[PDB]
Amino acid sequence: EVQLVESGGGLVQPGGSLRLSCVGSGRVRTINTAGWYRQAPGQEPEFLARITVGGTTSYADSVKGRFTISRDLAKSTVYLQMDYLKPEDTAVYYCNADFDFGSRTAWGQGTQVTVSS
Ligand SMILES: CCOP(=S)(OCC)Oc1cnc2ccccc2n1
Repeated sequence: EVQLVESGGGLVQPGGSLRLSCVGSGRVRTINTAGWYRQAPGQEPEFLARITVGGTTSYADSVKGRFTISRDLAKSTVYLQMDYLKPEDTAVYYCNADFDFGSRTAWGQGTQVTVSS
């Protein structure tokens, strides 16, 4: 059993920046990969980034050069550094973790990011 808790969203102006946290608890030593997803109003959830235990990162075209995913194994936390923020980045951001040799998956509760004014 792995649980994920998110924090760090909020309201920011276009051009601002935010860091989102994804704190994992439970059998975190079985986690294989972690990823960040977002769900815009009225849209399917969308893959954003992915990171392995070793630190290899993968990104979608929509956030390449603007968002950064990292992980701190000492704290069981995965971060999403959201920079160069556009109004189109307004969404609920979700983190996930694949564990037990990628057989199971856990999701965070989501955190709202609003880019306005
Ligand atoms: C949401 C938290 O994700 P992370 S930092 O994994 C990102 C891939 O979880 C952890 C934490 N400790 C670990 C120790 C050994 C092996 C894997 C671990 N994964």
